Amino acid sequence: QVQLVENGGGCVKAGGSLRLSCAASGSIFSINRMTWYRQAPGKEREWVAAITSGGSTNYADSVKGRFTISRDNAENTVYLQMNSLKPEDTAVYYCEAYGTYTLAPTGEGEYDDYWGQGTQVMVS
Amino acid sequence: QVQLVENGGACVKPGGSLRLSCAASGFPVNRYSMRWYRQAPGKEREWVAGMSSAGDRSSYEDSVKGRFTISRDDARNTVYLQMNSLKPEDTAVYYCNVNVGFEYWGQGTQVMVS
Amino acid sequence: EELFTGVVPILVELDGDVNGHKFSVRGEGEGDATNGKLTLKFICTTGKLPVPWPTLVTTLTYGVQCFSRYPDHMKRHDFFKSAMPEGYVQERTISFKDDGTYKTRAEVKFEGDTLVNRIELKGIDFKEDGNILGHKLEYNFNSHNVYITADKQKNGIKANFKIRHNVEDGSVQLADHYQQNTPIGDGPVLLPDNHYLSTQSVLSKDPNEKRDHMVLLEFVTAAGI
Repeated sequence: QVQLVENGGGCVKAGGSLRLSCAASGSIFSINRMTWYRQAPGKEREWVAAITSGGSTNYADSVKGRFTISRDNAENTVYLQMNSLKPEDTAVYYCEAYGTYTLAPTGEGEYDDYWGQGTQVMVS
Repeated sequence: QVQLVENGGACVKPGGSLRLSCAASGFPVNRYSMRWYRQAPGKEREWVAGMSSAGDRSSYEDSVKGRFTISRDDARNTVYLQMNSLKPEDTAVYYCNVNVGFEYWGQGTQVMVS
Repeated sequence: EELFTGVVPILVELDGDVNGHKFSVRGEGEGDATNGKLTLKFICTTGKLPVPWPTLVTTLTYGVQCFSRYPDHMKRHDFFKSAMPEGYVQERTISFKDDGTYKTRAEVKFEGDTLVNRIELKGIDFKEDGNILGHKLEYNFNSHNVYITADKQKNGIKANFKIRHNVEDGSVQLADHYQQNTPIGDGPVLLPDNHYLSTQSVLSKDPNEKRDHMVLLEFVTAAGI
């Protein structure tokens, strides 16, 4: 099984910047795409960022110009820098590895979806 | 029918204080008890404070014993929870629960001492 | 699964012995597995129930998890339905938060054209004036989750979860529940992978019956796969 670990739950006021790191453990041959989702207590799930193995980056209309995404396949970890953090996006954050092809040396592998525990981020 | 809205969740340094609030619509607060649950990111939900329907008796847990001051207001139809001096153990978010019928979960507010 | 198509009557029998107090509970009602609905009434045959109803709600209702609404892609994962025709045995160990332990053994099987649950309970290591024995628990049951995982060595399904019981003083008691299943029938078990069942419970009393009503309306939905 693959376990995703989140880190970087700091407190930043208006205009501050903080980095959220999502690290994937275990033996994973490759990751199709890593995405960051924002969840508010009273609002539905909304995607924040998406980065693909081909380097393509996708951002939301409001997210663009404030957040940056960078994932390393060899380091199989994704960092999201929240430059110019705004009070509105005080929601919790989750990371998703849509494609997780884990191949064992014996030749038996799995391809499923795994969820990492959220990272508590808010703005005063 | 029945809905809950929480407020007052703000970033507070250790030793500070904030006043969490939970308003409800769809039922009278005095007729039903209200509880507060603490959930850290990725951890199992736990219980921190509980106020009975009467409101003359309240219960806390050992971790936050002697720090919280749970109060109720019928005119405002809102319950409130104090924090006294914050500690890193209170980094978890807070949810407001009221079991008038079936089971209802409040949206909740985030509280991290940082 | 063809057996559960439509509406199925449900009958439950429980005989518990809590620290020498013997209580028998008989329950009747209906269940619609297609919609994942369960409408039951568990009347205590004895004069009174020496323990709070919510403590035994898990023993009575969650023993009948075959009415859970399993999604189409998860239909194969329903071990209860697969093994229901010949019945199954379900052993629960329930550790309260410093308030003793329940041990229960239940047999679930079809008789005639009705489901039957024969349950034997025994509670030990109880402290008087406690949350359970003190009857401080309010009469209400909250929605919960039950995690389900296979076991080929025992050829059965194992469940784990924590139940939150409300109290009059406002305290919430966490009780650990562990379940082991054994298929009575020799047919293929069709055991599933890991999956979690979400349960919603609303409790009520009928006006007519003077005896304890224990009217229960439950909706259980499987997920996780």
